[PDB]
Amino acid sequence: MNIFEMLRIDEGLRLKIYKDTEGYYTIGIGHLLTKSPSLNAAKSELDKAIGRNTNGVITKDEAEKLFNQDVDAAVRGILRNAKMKPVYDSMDAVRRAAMINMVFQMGETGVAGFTNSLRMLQQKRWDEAAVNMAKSRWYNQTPNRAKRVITTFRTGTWDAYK
Ligand SMILES: [Cl-]
Ligand SMILES: [Cl-]
Repeated sequence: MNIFEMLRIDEGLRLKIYKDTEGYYTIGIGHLLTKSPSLNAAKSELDKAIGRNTNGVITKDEAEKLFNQDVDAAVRGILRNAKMKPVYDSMDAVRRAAMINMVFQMGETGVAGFTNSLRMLQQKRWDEAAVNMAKSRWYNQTPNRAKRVITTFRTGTWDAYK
């Protein structure tokens, strides 16, 4: 297991524009197109990202291409963030992957609001962090996913994904 397989499990793959769990237009492996209610606006953001006239449909390869870029951008966002970087740098490889999944889902912005859990992770107080993270809108809205990521931080293993 690795970050790619982990996220491919959490996000799925869809080759046609769809609405995510918050109703925003998305495509591929959890790649958000736009927060606008407009389908047109989304199809336009899609064409710009792919560099062709897609008509709201992409190929698997294109999906995978967006996905690579999006994983990259997530990691780089963490590295560039003064509050996150030292957390991330303090952890083992499995737990870092859990942190990337969160940022991928919620953005740096969303993640950076778990200050208290981040400080607990940095101290390696796993069980406490796990409990604090569960007190969030994130856990309430996408509980099965949130549990999978929370167990990953808690244990340092991939068990929630097998
Ligand atoms: Cl893009
Ligand atoms: Cl869920």
